Amino acid sequence: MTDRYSFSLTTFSPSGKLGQIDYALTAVKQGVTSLGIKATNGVVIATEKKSSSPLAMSETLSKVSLLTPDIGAVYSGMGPDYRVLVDKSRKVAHTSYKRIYGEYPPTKLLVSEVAKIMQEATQSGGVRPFGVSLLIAGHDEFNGFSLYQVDPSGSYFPWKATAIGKGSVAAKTFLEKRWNDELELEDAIHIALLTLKESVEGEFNGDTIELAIIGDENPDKGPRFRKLTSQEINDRLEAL
Amino acid sequence: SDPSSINGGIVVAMTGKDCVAIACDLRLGSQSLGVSNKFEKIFHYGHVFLGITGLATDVTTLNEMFRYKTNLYKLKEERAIEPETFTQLVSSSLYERRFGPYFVGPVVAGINSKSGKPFIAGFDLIGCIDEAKDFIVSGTASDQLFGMCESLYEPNLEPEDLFETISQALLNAADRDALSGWGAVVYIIKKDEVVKRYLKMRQD
Amino acid sequence: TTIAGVVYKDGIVLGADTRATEGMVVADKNCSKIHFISPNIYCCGAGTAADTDMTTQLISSNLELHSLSTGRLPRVVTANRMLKQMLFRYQGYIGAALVLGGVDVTGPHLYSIYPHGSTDKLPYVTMGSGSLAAMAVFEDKFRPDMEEEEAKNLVSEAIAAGIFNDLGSGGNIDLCVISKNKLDFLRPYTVPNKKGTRLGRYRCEKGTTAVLTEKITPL
Amino acid sequence: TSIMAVTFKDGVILGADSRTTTGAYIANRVTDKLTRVHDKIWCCRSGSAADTQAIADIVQYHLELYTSQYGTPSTETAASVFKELCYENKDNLTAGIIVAGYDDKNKGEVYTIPLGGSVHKLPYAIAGSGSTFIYGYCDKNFRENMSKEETVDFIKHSLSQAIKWDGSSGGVIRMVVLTAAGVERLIFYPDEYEQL
Amino acid sequence: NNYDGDTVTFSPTGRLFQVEYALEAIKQGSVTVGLRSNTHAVLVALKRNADELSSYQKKIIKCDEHMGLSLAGLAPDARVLSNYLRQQCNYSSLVFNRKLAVERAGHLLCDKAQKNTQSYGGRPYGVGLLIIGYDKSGAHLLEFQPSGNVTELYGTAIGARSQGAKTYLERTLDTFIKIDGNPDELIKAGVEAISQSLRDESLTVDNLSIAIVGKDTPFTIYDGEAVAKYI
Amino acid sequence: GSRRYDSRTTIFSPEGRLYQVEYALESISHAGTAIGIMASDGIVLAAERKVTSTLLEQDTSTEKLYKLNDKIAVAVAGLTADAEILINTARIHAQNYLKTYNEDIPVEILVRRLSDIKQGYTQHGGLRPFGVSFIYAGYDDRYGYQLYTSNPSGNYTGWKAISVGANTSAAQTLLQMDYKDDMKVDDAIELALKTLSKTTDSSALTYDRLEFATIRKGANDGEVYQKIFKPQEIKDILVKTGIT
Amino acid sequence: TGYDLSNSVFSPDGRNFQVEYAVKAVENGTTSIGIKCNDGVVFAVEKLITSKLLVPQKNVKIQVVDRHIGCVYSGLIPDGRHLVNRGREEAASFKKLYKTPIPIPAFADRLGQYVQAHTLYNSVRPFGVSTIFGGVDKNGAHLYMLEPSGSYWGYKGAATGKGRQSAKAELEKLVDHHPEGLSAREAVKQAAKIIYLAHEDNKEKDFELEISWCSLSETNGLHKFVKGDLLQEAIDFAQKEIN
Amino acid sequence: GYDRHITIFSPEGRLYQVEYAFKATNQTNINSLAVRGKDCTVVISQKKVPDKLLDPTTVSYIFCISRTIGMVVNGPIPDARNAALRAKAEAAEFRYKYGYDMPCDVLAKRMANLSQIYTQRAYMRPLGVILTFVSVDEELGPSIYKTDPAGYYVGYKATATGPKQQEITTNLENHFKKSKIDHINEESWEKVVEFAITHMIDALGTEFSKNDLEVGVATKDKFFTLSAENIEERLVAIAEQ
Ligand SMILES: *[C@@H](CS(C)(=O)=O)[C@H](Cc1ccc(CN)cc1)NC(=O)CNC(=O)[C@H](CC(C)C)NC(=O)[C@H](Cc1ccccc1)N=[N+]=[N-]
Ligand SMILES: [Cl-]
Ligand SMILES: [Mg+2]
Ligand SMILES: [Mg+2]
Ligand SMILES: [Mg+2]
Ligand SMILES: [Mg+2]
Repeated sequence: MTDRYSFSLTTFSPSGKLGQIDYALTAVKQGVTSLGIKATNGVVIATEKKSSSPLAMSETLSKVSLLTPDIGAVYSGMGPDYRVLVDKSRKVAHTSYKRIYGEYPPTKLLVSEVAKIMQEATQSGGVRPFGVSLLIAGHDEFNGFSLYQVDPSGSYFPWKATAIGKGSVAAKTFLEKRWNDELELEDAIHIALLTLKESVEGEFNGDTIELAIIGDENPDKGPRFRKLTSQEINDRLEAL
Repeated sequence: SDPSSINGGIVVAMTGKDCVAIACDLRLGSQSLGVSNKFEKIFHYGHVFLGITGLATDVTTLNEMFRYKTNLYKLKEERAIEPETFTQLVSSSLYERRFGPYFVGPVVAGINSKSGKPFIAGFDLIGCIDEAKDFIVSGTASDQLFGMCESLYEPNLEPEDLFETISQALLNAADRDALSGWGAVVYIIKKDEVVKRYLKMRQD
Repeated sequence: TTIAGVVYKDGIVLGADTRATEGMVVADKNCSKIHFISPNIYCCGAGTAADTDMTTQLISSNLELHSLSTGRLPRVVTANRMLKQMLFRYQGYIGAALVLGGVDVTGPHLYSIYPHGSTDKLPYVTMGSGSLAAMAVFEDKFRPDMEEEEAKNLVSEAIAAGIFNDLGSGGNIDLCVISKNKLDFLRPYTVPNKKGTRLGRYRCEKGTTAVLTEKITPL
Repeated sequence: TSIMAVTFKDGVILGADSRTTTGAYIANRVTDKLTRVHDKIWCCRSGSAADTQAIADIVQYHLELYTSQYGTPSTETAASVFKELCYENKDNLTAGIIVAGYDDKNKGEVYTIPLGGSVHKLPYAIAGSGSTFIYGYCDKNFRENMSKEETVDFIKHSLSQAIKWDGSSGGVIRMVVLTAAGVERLIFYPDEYEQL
Repeated sequence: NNYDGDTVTFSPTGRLFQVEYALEAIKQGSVTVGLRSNTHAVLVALKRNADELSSYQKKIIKCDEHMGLSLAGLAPDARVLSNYLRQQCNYSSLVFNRKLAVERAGHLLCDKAQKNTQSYGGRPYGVGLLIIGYDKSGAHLLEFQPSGNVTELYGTAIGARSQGAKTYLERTLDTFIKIDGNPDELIKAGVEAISQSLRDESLTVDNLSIAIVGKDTPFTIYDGEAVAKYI
Repeated sequence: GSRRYDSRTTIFSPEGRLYQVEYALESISHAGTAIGIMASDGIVLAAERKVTSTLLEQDTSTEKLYKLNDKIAVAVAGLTADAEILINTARIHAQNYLKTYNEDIPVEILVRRLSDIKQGYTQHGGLRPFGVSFIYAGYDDRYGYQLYTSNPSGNYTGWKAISVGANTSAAQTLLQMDYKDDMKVDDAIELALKTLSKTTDSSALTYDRLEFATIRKGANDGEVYQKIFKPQEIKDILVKTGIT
Repeated sequence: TGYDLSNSVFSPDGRNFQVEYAVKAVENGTTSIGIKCNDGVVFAVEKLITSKLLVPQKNVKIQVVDRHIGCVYSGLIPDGRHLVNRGREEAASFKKLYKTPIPIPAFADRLGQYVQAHTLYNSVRPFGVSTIFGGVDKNGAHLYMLEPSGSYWGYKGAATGKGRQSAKAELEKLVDHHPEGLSAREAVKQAAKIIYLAHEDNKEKDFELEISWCSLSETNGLHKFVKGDLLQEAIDFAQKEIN
Repeated sequence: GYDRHITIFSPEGRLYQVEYAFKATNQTNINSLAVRGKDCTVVISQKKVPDKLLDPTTVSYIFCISRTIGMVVNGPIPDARNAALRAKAEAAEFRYKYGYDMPCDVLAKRMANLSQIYTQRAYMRPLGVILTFVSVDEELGPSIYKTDPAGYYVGYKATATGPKQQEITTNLENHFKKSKIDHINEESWEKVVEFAITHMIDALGTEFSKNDLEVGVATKDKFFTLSAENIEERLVAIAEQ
């Protein structure tokens, strides 16, 4: 055992394309739809719990993850790749930030750190890029509420609202029509549930949808991240 | 031999009503020999002020180190560091040399730009935080300053009342210390103006 | 310092004084010595204060990451292990002397952790320079399976013993009551000494200090 | 500290006082110095509490991992792991450990590991500061193939004396019985043993 | 074919082509013969010159007072392996005050050669060795192949046209094994054996190299006019 | 072994070109155009964002213009993630220099450092180069206002005006036509926007598709000020110059 | 295609062709066997006499590990030696820590994990040997056989090499005709016969029989080579059965 | 086409080596099943001893990882043992560092995160195995967690693995559709094993003797495998009703 792969597995092709990044993006395209919408007093992130079997307990599989008390993440693409990015995002939020400054990182900086990790898989020796795109929603004192997308390349962009994966083209058009700068958090949740219904084939309820918010503090502060319960989603599906 | 009392000198910081004050003497010596009467011990990174007593090479090094760190902090965060955050940064930075420490006695002073709350803090040489509202003292005449501050101080002083309190605390403490004095500086810090005053004191 | 803990019927009561000393001088009269480890676990700290702070913070941080990955509340034994194995590794050079108390899935647990990496699992413990004063109160009056307000009084009484009789200890009494149903962080629980009242005003009048030069810069 | 392990007909019994002192201060008067490294392999600890705790935890780990792979370890194997740690780290340790365990093949076995890190297999073993005072007594009163009640009494009397004379020892006498029948914990309070 | 790019790749019939190509380098090397009795062990080696101005490449290397080898193939690899034997012989003497057993020497050479055949980046050794020695169990002769296969024999030969010498020894087996307490007659049998592998060229004074080890004979090499006696 | 899969990123072609550098430059040619223009009294950085949707949060967005210290900024063309790796390295070099000499790093020294890092990826390590070209806009008290560019090869050069990314050929001709040495910042602002307006592959140049910045000594008491333009300010300067 | 050019590559089947190619080297080797008896194990191997110049009884193939384990293998002989060297390191580190000599199942997995490790990367070649090994431990006798993939199982009898089918058929008869078990001295005789019968697949060249054994009664649970009279008695029994 | 030899993306966004490792999974031709009772978790697996020379006691794909955790493997034995040894090592290290027994799901996630690494790093191949972990967790109760070569993992009410997994899965799905509960409502593990075996017989359409099965049972504070005679008693009870 020598890890002999000390050379890049992502290289520029004659056209200027980085093949593996493009192919990672194709993997993201095949993944289940997830979306994010930013309101004035909160952010919402949502995705479909595409259950691989009905015998599987889909509650045990969390697609929406808490990164810090005020930051949450969702993805489209390869689940195992997402899981290890969440682990590293949680850890880096302590090592390179909380243990130094005594507070959690702001959304943009935690995003930047995740982006860095993904960029390094795009240039380091003997690795493929991550096969996920992340949607990171968060709050911090000086920047307020924010929503970011992070792609396999390591590129990130802040969004008012967006979607990624399967039905993203259609979903983004849907969001463009509905979004305005005066949405309350409940209005954004309502729009998220509408937008997500289009890309979902089968059952559409609190058990098959995962949806979280970055909003008010839930009681040194309380955490702004909150994952909506199966019941809380179903309540809003009656007013749909 | 004792690194914390080769070069000498003192820093004191106080809170007031919508203001903080931090002050230091100007002496640098080699024990008995006075060398410099222009060795200031208070620095600032944005609106956060940091006094440092102790071994002068470490005072200089830590200033340069916190300038470095707060500059990168600002570039990344797109805002100036706050006193509360900086205090934690100082503590971290000191404790990472736990078993080969900087022989210093740092003192943070500033006003939180968002909340407006006056803030001071002190540390031992390995970064334990003294987080006191009233006053923070440091240096070779720290005992002297503790006494002066405890009897002179009272809460919610107006900027120019506070000036007289911190100045007299510094001056009279310094004059009972062989290794402090040779001049003094007092910063009066408010939410959006800072007044720096050099004091007239005995030059022995 | 005087720090103590007891195991009572429903859980744990931790106690601490508030005097932070540099040598013989008192730097802070209201210093917090009861530290957060996790939501169900707290740590009273004595010995070298920086070591106590940073050791509890590091293990609190690592337990937070552990608890995010497992999705369940951390245990006192894992806090105990992580503190213990670190302190042992450093052979006493990290002068952290902790009273660790918390409530698990397995019930309430109380530990004393020493700088060298030994730990005792006990129904009551005391540490710091006021441990003997505090322990006298526990040997006098402790019984197993106390009610909450009784245990609170006993710990408070034990900290008080340290405050008065030990010079290293002083200020206020902080408690932390941990049970399955709640966490009560009582700071301060008691103020056994009034701050001394000063009879004169020694503050100088404006223009008393002699200034050489002045500079004003706006922000 | 006063500790002992004694083999008898049906297996082995470990015994210990409960006092842990910091100089003349009794830091813990109800210490459990009988620690479990496997189902029916236990040890008596003397020396640095930090060191003997750290060792006993590492041993428990090694025997847990041994058991995962190769099934129940022998008492000899447990003693060998203790020894390996104590001997290889003799310069940084102060540990005097008695290892006692029950196999069905071998029955009761007692191994003592003194400061050097040497191993000695014995019918019974005594150790700790309070052991000096009972070499005479234990040598005169020990017999092989005692009954459970005789061995409980032998340990009770012996540690009673060790406690009486040694200021570093005291509190309750804990015992752990290791037989085919299982694991039994016994405790004996001052009011019982002092009047012997 | 596709499976000969490196040593780490088995062919579809379970062959290691790089090892077989290394084996080929030996066949291209000059002939050398080994043989022994109960008292002595002999190496005979036909040295090869580049041209008439050049020297004749040395084939025999001494490993200890009681052991040494003859080489056929890449001479630098023989130097590496002989140096390794010298060290192992030396380590045995220094640490255990013990002359290294010839059988154990073979085992060590085998395992050294093996590591080069299972790992990426390296290459097999491109040389064959005939190790003679006299140890506590009498005279010994070994044949080393860079595959790793070491083999204890009464007599053998390796290199170009070595089959002729090897057949001769196979016939002479019952005669030369009995040449006890007579070094010169054992060398004669070795010189006669190596002669069966000659074509066109014959054994001249600076062509022939002979070595011997035995009961009361340290490993000594004979070159030049020392071997004229046997021509 | 592994050799089979090795692209060999650090080799010459038979013509004496570095394949990966050339292909990285091809990558960069598709990136949004960035322009730097140096005047006598300041520098202008202008850059075109790419793809954009109406839903992109522009005011908190930074893909083109980055701050290295208070005196030096960069405009990016290429992989934004690759740039941010290099940017954080540069930001450290400036502070290491400041800590060592107690003076702000000279612009060229920083530029050489980054450019030397890029070079290293082309000569050793077997890794792909950084798919990034920088325009460096900076000031120091030796040379005053300076523009540089670097590219994946690690080569850097100094400029009076320059473009990188898309349509550089067209952009450089238009700059070469209208640039003059006595020009001022307000004029260079106008030239930069006019050049982008003609070379853009979009239908029209609007505020939401631009990042814009100026480094002026034009401050009170002769001190250098970096101004990263806000979305509303870019919209105002577009109206002022008469493009919208 | 190209899936067989690199070790540790899954073909579209889910196979590692390089390992299967290693098996071909094993199948190419000489016949080796193992027989589990009442209180021990017997190992035997076919040693092809390539030439008259080979010294008889000198080129020993069966290797001892620790003092209680015997190993024999078919295929690339150096690869087998490399594996036994590792086995000796494993058995040594086990005894150093745990005092007791390594149990056979424990030892089997040590070899198993190591051989399997050489199917995890393209920088190493798989082992070109099937290894038959075993001995006596505290739980009695154990016989194992370990393939290039890292696969191993416990066996009543085992056989590998060119004459494995012949041998296997013979081993299966013994298992059927002796459910109560085979004695150690019987197993030595039977081992000799089975190598002699399995020699029909390598019939061109003549061969040399080598046998070893661990038995609780016959060798005190230690690995010993069958030598002299007992070896000749087993050869005579084998020669009688072929005629 | 080297995108099929190592773990890099194909143009479709696929990792062919991961997919081919999944195919290696069925190379044993063994079907496993896992179900949960009230107090227990039962895992059963087919046992096939094709060679008469094999010692049938040593032919096992069920592993005792810790005292509380059992692991059945669907895939070749060398990779199964690779995974077993690591899972044991991880479970022991966990208990040492954190002072309590490694939970079933935490181990599963740990093994899954390791499996993920082999799908991203080129020098390491995936293991050709699916790992089904079982325990009676002290917090979560009866637990079934499964890991595969992709590095995916999830908790199960019940599961099945192997060539005929779909038949077993649907058989189980249909039973839980009737009962409308996440478990086998049964007090004794003995009857939960009887259920597991019965529903495998129905799904596969094959009868079993005592030597055709291999059974693992997790209870509170221990996991254990049943002997041939314990299984025979189980089979007798099934036949008698
Ligand atoms: C009481 C401990 S005691 C005297 O053994 O009973 C308190 C405990 C305590 C816990 C938590 C906090 C707040 N995080 C504070 C105190 N410990 C002390 O009073 C010990 N005091 C300190 O550590 C001083 C804190 C300063 C902020 C006043 N620091 C010192 O005395 C340093 C100690 C030191 C010196 C050299 C090397 C290492 C440490 N002396 N100085 N400069
Ligand atoms: Cl992990
Ligand atoms: Mg003075
Ligand atoms: Mg003076
Ligand atoms: Mg006593
Ligand atoms: Mg891979």
